[PDB]
Amino acid sequence: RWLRPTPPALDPQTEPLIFQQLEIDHYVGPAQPVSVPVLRAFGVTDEGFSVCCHIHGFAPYFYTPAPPGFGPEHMGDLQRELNLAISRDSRGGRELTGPAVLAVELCSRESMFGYHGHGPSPFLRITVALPRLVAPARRLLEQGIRVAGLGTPSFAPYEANVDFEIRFMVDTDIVGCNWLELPAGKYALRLKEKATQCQLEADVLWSDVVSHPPEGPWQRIAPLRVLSFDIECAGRKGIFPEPERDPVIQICSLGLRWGEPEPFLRLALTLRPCAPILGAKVQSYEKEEDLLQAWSTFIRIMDPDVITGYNIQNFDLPYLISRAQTLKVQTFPFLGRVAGLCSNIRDSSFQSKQTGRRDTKVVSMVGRVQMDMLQVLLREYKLRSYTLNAVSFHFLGEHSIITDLQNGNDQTRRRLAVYCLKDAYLPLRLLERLMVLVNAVEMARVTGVPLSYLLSRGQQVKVVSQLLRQAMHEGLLMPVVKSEGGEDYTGATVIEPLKGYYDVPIATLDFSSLYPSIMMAHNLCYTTLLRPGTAQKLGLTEDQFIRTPTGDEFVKTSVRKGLLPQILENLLSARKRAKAELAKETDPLRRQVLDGRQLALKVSANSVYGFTGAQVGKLPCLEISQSVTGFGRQMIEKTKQLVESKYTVENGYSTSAKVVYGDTDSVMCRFGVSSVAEAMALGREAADWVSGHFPSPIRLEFEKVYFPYLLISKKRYAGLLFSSRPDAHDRMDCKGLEAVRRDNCPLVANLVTASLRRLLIDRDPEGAVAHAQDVISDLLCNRIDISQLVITKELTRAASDYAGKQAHVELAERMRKRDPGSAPSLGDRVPYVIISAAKGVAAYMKSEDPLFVLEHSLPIDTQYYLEQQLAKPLLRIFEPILGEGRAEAVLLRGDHTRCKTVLGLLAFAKRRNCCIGCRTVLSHQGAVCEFCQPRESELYQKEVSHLNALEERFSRLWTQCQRCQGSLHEDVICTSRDCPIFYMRKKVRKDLEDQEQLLRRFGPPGPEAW
Amino acid sequence: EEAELELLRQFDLAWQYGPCTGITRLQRWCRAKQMGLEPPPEVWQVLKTHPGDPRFQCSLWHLYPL
DNA sequence: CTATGACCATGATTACGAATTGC
DNA sequence: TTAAGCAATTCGTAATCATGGTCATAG
Ligand SMILES: Cc1cn([C@H]2C[C@H](O)[C@@H](COP(=O)(O)OP(=O)(O)OP(=O)(O)O)O2)c(=O)[nH]c1=O
Ligand code: SF4
Ligand SMILES: [Zn+2]
Repeated sequence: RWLRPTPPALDPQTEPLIFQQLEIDHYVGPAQPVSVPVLRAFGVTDEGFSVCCHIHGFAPYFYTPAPPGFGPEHMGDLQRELNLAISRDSRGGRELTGPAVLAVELCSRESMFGYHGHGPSPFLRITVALPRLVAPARRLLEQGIRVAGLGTPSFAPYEANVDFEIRFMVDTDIVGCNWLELPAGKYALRLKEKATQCQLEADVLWSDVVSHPPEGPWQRIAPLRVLSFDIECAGRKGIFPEPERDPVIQICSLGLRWGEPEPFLRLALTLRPCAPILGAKVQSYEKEEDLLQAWSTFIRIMDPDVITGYNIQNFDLPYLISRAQTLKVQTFPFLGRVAGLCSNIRDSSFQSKQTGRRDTKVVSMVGRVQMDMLQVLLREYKLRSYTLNAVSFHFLGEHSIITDLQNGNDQTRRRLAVYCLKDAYLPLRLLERLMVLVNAVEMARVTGVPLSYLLSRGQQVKVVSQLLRQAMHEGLLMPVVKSEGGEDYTGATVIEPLKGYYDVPIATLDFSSLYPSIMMAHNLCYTTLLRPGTAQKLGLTEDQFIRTPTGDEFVKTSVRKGLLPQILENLLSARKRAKAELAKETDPLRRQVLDGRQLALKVSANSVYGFTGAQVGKLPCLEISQSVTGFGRQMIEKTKQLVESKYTVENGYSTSAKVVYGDTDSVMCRFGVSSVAEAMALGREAADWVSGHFPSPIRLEFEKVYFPYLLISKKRYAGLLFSSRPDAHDRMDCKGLEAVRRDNCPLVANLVTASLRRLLIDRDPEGAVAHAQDVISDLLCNRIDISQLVITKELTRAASDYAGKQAHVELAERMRKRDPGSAPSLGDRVPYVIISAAKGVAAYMKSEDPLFVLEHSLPIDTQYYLEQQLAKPLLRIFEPILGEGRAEAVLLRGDHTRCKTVLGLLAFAKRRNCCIGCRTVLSHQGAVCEFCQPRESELYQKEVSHLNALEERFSRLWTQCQRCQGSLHEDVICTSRDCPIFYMRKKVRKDLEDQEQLLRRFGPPGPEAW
Repeated sequence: EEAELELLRQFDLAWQYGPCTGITRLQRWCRAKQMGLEPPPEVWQVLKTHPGDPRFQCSLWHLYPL
């Protein structure tokens, strides 16, 4: 629809180009100037034109040591290494490499690993023509033949085999989303006859570019173009949609320029004639071929930078591609920027111990960038459900019906289009509100990796990139060590608690950035690790090296500076600047998203240390890891000895303090005073006192005062939070307990939060007992919503769940009769509830889908929920304040309240009536019993105040759907399984149905036909 | 039949007769006739040549827990 | 017909393996 | 070709042991 502005008057012999790049690309090419791999770079100007840039003359290489013989110091054998062996038996050694310009170069460099000296050594630099020839050469120089005139006897290892685009960016100092400049007279626009579809197309040599480091005025962001879209399909009853039978009926698109607070384009393309919508364009077609063609032409002409959505990768784009393949439309799958290239669906998997394992499809688009917001949420955030409704409530606050809204009239289709446009608008709001893209651009500028790697890769490519960028400045080469496999080492210490309930303030002192500052201030690195022999026979121990608790020796900083101290120092300053910016916000959600930014930079700095100990990885050095955790243990026991030893009764102070807890970075010391001001004063004195026994940047700091405190086990405690004194209290802290885990029911987590509220804030155990009694009583009397009963568990890799029978695996692998095409896959979460049956050996035989127990009305196992979900967390919490008469107190508060329960042959009910007073079954329909007839006015009085309260609950719920829907004049259709509103509006109809019929036992209060 | 099942499905979604997914089909036909909006005399003449069948004398979504 | 012995199961308790969170 | 780390609390699930109850046989 709307086009980019027109590039007026660029003349290359006088004017430069200044543009900001988004994507890079590799390309094997003809039309050479009179190398074959030429590079592509796509970007945008400071105004809004689209620029493609072709870069020429770059070829991959690596290094290898020159062996000590008469060969690789003699030029005849250098060019003979270039020369091929013409023998017949060298077909395995000069064919797959063959005649390639590997070349011969002599340079003086060093290896990374260890500390041998300040002296370098000769290495050979071996270029290669193509990037897809470094793999057979590696298969032909190490295990292949290297008998060539006795120049290089096998073997010499390969060093610095890295990726092509990463080697380009390490070479020329270009980072992700960078400002690039072509100077005047260096670039030729009309040398390249147009093979792509951008406006400006330059054709430059790889030594002409100028990279501007992002800082000062070069810290801006260009006006990018962002698209979001959503589709609709018309299915059958029960049957989930399938790309060979179910047509695509509506596509809806939103588009904006980045930096402007509203969109500028709003389009909706439908398949029958429709009705107009104010604010958007509407076009209609009588066939699906025209609809797919129209969308492909719009996406070529608008030419967006970024494409977003929600589950567009695994549902939307391959559905469109398969549907275009079935209907024989040849011109659809050309969505990219290159004019002669069609797109294809390709599977990929990712797995780690940090995010688990996920299997995704990818679809190829060259030039353009994809950001599915579902994958960003699934990677960064740990939530309970990952539906669009659930995250839109958590962050903002909100198939067979559609097939008859489309086979109807055109106002129904207009309603369908407004629904689809709201769906297509929600991920834009989430992208701009959560500060996604600004943090992605800052991550790519601090680490130096492209913008597509932050959605596909892990935390290794970034630390490899930063280490290579720091390695070119002193002249070192990296080695290739690979081992399967070493052993584990010893991790962190935890101090033994003094368990219980405390009501005198405890002050928390901890170290900030512990492991990066250990690695900084004792000069630990790959490049300064001293081997056990190379100290000998030199004897200089003092101020030349140090010794660690695991046992290594490491050189002092008066000889070398390591590489990991400098990378860590850069990351630490970036996080410090993020916190300095965060210290001046007032909005809460903005404060937590800047907390998210600084959390991400601290995770990056700690993953630098975790790179060293990963024995399945790219470069492990477990000696360093052992030295780190040994220093950690030594320093925390130093802290505990010092804190408990100095402030004592004989040293003039009030009370000898005693440490109650410590977990590898923090110390919770109990001081003795019950005044929060005096505890805060002595705690600040203690933190600042103890910090002066270390190198720098090692510092201990005061952080909080808990008052009161509740310690249950290791990694399980709770307390109340004081930041200042006249800032009285902030909130609770629930570390580890049953209120922050997601393996349980909402009922149990709510009861634990409410019990700690009534028990820690108001200090009333009697209201707490009465609360827990009411929860158990309302459980047994069958008046608890089934939202509070839903359990969710993650469906991981299928073989560990083959090894032992679980409940959620049994529910998932059991398909439905309605739909063998929508079922949980690997990596998602399965929700279930437990119904009552008589198979007590197996709780995996009583699990059912919440919607299935909704539509089929199966009962609930209240004894399962009473003794297996609720009871034992309560016995954790309520015991330490009292004795074991407290277990008997809650099991007796159960006992006064356990005696009130409510509930083939079952169909043959005789509708046996019963007396309302004393429950005696009898013949006739009158409500009262003959012995209990006098007290009938009181028995009518009783239960009409129950009908009165059910009437008041019907009306508050069924008009809330009208305000959440938007309209007051049309029907509600919302079966949202993540809304408590749904199925709480279903049971009050039946309560009212039952309670209205019980009062017609009594006669009518008058006539009605008068 | 199979042509009489689309006439009723077309009467059920025309907005000028009312917002009807809680009641029967013949009750909505007589409600519009009282106010006399314009009920057509064909959605009546198939609700008379049938008995109490639940796929003629019921709204489209008379399943569906809404 | 009654008493004693044997078998069988059923229930409860303890010990081990696994999702999530604390660092 | 591709992947930060470990410590665990904690509860569930499975297996083993103990205890009684019921049935059958013998006197
Ligand atoms: C959270 C976390 C901690 N650690 C280690 C490194 C840390 O130095 C040590 C302390 O944990 P943390 O206190 O969580 O982190 P931190 O001390 O480095 O930073 P800050 O005080 O500002 O919050 O625990 C990891 O190795 N990986 C991790 O993911
Ligand atoms: S059931 Fe009602 S309140 Fe709940 S999400 Fe649906 S429309 Fe909104
Ligand atoms: Zn009675």
